[PDB]
Amino acid sequence: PISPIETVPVKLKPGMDGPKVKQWPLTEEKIKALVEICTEMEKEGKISKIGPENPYNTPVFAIKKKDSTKWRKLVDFRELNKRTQDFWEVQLGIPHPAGLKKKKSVTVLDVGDAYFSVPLDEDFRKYTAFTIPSINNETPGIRYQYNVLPQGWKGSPAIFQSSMTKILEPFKKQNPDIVIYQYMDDLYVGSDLEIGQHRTKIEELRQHLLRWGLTTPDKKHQKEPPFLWMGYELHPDKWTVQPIVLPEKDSWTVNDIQKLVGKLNWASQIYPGIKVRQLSKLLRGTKALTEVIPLTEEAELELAENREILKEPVHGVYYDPSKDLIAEIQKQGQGQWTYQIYQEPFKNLKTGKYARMRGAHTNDVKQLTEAVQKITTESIVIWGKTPKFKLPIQKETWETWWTEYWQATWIPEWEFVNTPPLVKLWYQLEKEPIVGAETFYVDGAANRETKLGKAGYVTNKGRQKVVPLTNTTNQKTELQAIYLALQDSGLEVNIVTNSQYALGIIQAQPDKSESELVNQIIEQLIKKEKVYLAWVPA
Amino acid sequence: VPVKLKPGMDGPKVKQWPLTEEKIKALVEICTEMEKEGKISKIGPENPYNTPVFAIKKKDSTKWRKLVDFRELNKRTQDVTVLDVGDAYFSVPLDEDFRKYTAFTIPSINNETPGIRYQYNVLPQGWKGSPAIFIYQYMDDLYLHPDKWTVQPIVLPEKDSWTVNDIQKLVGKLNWASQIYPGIKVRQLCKLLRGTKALTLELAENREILKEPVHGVYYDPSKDLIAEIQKQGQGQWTYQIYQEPFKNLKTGKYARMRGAHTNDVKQLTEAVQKITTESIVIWGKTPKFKLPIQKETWETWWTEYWQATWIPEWEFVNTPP
DNA sequence: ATTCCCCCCCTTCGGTGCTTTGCACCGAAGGGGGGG
Ligand SMILES: Nc1ncnc2c1ncn2[C@H]1C[C@H](O)[C@@H](COP(=O)(O)OP(=O)(O)OP(=O)(O)O)O1
Ligand SMILES: [Mg+2]
Ligand SMILES: [Mg+2]
Repeated sequence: PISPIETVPVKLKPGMDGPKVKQWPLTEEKIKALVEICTEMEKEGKISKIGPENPYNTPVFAIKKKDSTKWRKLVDFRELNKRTQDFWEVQLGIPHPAGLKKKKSVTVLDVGDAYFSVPLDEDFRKYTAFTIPSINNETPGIRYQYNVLPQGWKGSPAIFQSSMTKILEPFKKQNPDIVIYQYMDDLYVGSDLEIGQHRTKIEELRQHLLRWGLTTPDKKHQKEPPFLWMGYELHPDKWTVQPIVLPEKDSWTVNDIQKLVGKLNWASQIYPGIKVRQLSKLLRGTKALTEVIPLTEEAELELAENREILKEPVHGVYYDPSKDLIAEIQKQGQGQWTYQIYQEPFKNLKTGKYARMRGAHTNDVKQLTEAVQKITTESIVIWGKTPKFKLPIQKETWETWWTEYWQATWIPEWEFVNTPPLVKLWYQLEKEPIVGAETFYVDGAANRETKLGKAGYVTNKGRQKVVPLTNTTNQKTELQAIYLALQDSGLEVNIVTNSQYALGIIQAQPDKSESELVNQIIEQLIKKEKVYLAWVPA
Repeated sequence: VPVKLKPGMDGPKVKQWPLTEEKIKALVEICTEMEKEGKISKIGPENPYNTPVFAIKKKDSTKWRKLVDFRELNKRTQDVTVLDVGDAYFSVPLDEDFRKYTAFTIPSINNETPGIRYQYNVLPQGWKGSPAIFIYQYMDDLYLHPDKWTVQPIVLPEKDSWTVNDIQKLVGKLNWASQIYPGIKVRQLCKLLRGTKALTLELAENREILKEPVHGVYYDPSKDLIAEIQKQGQGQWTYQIYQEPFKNLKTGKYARMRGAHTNDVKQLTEAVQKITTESIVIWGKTPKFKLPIQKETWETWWTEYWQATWIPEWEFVNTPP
């Protein structure tokens, strides 16, 4: 019946009181579903028919489960959640199949009516009061109060997850060799026993849970592969994601494209070389989620490339603890990176991608370091270990970058792999002034009121130039002055600025940015052979 | 002893960062041992306060230790060689109304099970009230060769000759040396400087106004010290401790000891431990650190090399020095 | 049409700090995907 587990004490925030919301009208079949589910839970003792006193109320409604024939009963507890104390969540993440070890015996179980089995604290039951309306809005409704955890309340998930852990602790204490993965009420049970010998211990768990009021119907007890677990398709030796359907829609809207980006961003964990930047760029500026977005030729190609990747089958493999993890990162263009994790070559544990542009000005080295850090954190999350990286950056290039950078940076144990796109610094500012080369003393000073600057350069050998700038700022004008100095110099220049800002933008050695002026300065810096840059106080 | 929060201040709600299989296994072994002797106890989700926890392997001991990041909680509570004292802090009980804030959550590899939450039943290790309720100890660290601590003076290079760059830089190591070292108001160098020519008495009068050290710059026990670290390249680290900008209480240099020419984070982490230990014995407060490192880079690796029971507050710089 | 909770990404906007009142960076809140 109901779990004999001890109830978690719940309180409202101090000063606050219970809800007094009303009930919204409902469809005539939702009313029937709500009252039948409700006659059932009242017979089973899950709700206590209230009546002429409760000064509390909360709207209720129903949706359809994945079963497509049953209904889920929900309560819109938003106001109560506002007025309810705060809980600390214990679910710190989602388990991944790539972190699962190959187990000879595997079974997946599901606790029926998971929430309606854990009791609710007695003092808090009044606040959960609700009213089931009247068939064809006619008579007064049959009101109830929740004796168990409701679906819609914000303290229900944490309480249920703690209760399930407390229930499963006795079983795991006497049975160490079975791995148990508990996600809410979904249980993955793995063992190093044969079929006829771990069923005996699965029917023992099914009765240990049943002793605590937790039932387990045998229609959601999966005993044979492939197991449908956490949105995957677990095979005895491999695993894969459940089939992913991509839209084939003639006209695309904003939401119609964010769905596409979300699908590809989830398929990118196993499928290799998935890119969304050209499609995710179509979701800029536009805010109304109903307008037909035309598909650019760059996004059309990405859609074309993505759909043939999703045309062939991909399957990962399981973790082997007696091996080392290898991550192979690849640069794929426009700041997008792809990585693969494996222990044996050509058999991937999981695929991924990185296309986050963190900062205003950055280069390939910093982006690669960011990707390495992300992969390291993710691997520590999944396997508890730091992998070995196959980076496309030379050892000498990384040594040059890290030995001449103010910010402290590191990459764990790694090795270089010869792939066509390599990570390199496209230019390097030199330390000592160059003989034979002229100087390009730059100043662009603006006016903060009329937005008028004077961007120019003066040469030691008698050469000056000045270009008036409008609608610009102090920093933009001096960047334009540096650009002007680079524009009319030979294949060697000595640039001396008055700007501690423009030095920072250039000394960091970027290669791409959203600012057009910085991109033009970078482009011109690549052409020049040797460049010196220093700042002086005016 | 009744301890309470700062009026208007609630309690820590910090998330738990991921750990490695070896740290989790050590933490489970340690917490199970402590729970069986009553020092900690299991709690549920009804407690909304959380502090991060992690494990460190102590120097030349091969024995793991538990460390709780009691930084948010300490800033909200209303209250020479070094060795350990936290152990003894396990012998005085806490206050039942305060035990709710000292709660942590041990994570699980691959998110196998929901995190196991605990809370302290005795005085924790890393909590400023801890030394209190209970020769100089910081808070749990009970206090190397403190016989040579000084303030590095700034010096313009000595050799010969003068480039329109060496002078164009000189007025830079100088005009900047102003709010810091006054007296160098030298202004005549703008004659072989601003003039436009190829970059390819006052000197010693200021080489003397630099000889004199961190004049004045006295310490007040009201503003917590700020420490900013600079990477000088090839395992060379320099730091400055200033209460108010442009007047340094102490500056120094940290050369290459650990992580030989391979690991910046190992060098930075040990430098922070070195400066903090320096501050405690002379000032008594852990300075706020402005670290020349990214956010993700420091948070991922600083626990791998940390060897100190205390954890100072720090911020990360984002602009060149 | 109506709920909660967790993880991820991608975009947008407000707060913060230094500075040259712009500019750069970060955190939180929308949209989406997945999960129970
Ligand atoms: N859409 C949802 N809204 C709120 N809570 C939900 C939702 N889906 C699942 N949950 C929570 C409450 C459920 O008791 C718990 C476990 O999910 P699930 O097993 O699908 O439901 P259940 O146990 O109520 O039904 P079933 O009898 O089909 O197992 O997760
Ligand atoms: Mg299910
Ligand atoms: Mg179920």
